[PDB]
Amino acid sequence: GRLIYTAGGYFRQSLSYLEAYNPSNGSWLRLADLQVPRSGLAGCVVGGLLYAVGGRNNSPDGNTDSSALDCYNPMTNQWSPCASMSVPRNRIGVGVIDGHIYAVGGSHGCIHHSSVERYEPERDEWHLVAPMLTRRIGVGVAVLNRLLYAVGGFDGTNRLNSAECYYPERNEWRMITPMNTIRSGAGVCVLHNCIYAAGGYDGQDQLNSVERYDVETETWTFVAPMRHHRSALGITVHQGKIYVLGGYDGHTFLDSVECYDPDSDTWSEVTRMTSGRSGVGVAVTMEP
Ligand SMILES: CCC[C@@H]1CCCCN1C(=O)c1cccc(-c2cccc(-n3ncc(C(=O)O)c3[C@@H]3C[C@H]3c3cn(C)nn3)c2)c1
Ligand SMILES: [Cl-]
Repeated sequence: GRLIYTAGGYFRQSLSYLEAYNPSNGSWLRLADLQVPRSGLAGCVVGGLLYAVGGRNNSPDGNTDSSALDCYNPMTNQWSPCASMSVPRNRIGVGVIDGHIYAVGGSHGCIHHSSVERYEPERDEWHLVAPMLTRRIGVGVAVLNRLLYAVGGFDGTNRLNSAECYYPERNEWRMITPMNTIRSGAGVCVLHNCIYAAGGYDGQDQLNSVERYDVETETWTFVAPMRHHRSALGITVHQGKIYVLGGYDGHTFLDSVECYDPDSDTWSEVTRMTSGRSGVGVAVTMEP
């Protein structure tokens, strides 16, 4: 059985929680806290290990952007530090290709990064790769057919509908078709042949809309909207369904977890997180 792991997040201050949800029975398990509270991070998995990447510790005693990479082993219930990134990256996006972690964009104070770097677990080393064509924080990242996509975000001045693709063997970014909606702090994932962008902030409102990019047609199509408007949501895929976790709706730090069934084009409520929060990192791996 595989669990949906939610790491960190924000309610009043940045959080250290690691909790795991089991779709097979509705249960939540609280696991070992992150060593350092963080929101605006990303989660990913490589080799059955959960990684927490970037973020920011928003705390009453100071706000510190994170260049940290930390590894959680479900077999031991222990977090271990890895090599830090070249730069702090709050409101980060990440994607995994060929067992390597790409860290994309994010902020360091008023610096909005276009830079991108790649982590190799076997060497515990980060190396920079070609930068994006656009500065993006709150960037959605996903991987399809061993290509890396950076979707929407905030460039320092404007929220973006634009998106771009990284071609690893050319070390090159190229724009793709823009979304039909400006989205910053959306949830972005892959399902089947499509990149999905769910929710986010358009500069005026938190969004419930959802659209998907078919790489074969190079077009974006809206699907059913989520039941809750949400920015700074966590998103992942478990057994062919998209799950979205928490976020912010202009009013509440959501505990809502919803899931999308692509065959029925429907969202449904599945569970509540143990407490409302935004800016989590989420990924899926084996039970502890
Ligand atoms: C730190 C509290 C303030 C924060 C931002 C305003 C709404 C409340 N709050 C959060 O709950 C929160 C906390 C921690 C992290 C994140 C977090 C995570 C990942 C991406 C982003 N991100 N990257 C770009 C943008 C943007 O503004 O363009 C965003 C903000 C989410 C977008 C938003 C703005 N507003 C009014 N509502 N939503 C933010 C959020
Ligand atoms: Cl923040």
